[PDB]
Amino acid sequence: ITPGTNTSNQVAVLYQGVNCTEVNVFQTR
Amino acid sequence: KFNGLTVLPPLLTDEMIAQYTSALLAGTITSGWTFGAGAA
Ligand SMILES: *[C@@H]1O[C@H](CO)[C@@H](O)[C@H](O)[C@H]1NC(C)=O
Repeated sequence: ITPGTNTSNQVAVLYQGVNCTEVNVFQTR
Repeated sequence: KFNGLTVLPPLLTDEMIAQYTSALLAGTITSGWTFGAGAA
């Protein structure tokens, strides 16, 4: 998940259908 | 199925789809066609 590289160099990462015990950190559905 | 196959969730939950049908219906009952053409 990217703000666009012109906006910022940060990213967030989604592990699709994975529980956070298996991989800020947040459990989405 | 559990060998390469996955199902992704829809972007809008069924609760959010029901908030849209509610808003369309409540606009239609209170304001006729006018909420399609402009402000209700
Ligand atoms: C993830 O793991 C926790 C602890 O084992 C569990 O309570 C939860 O139901 C699991 N699933 C999701 C989707 O969070």
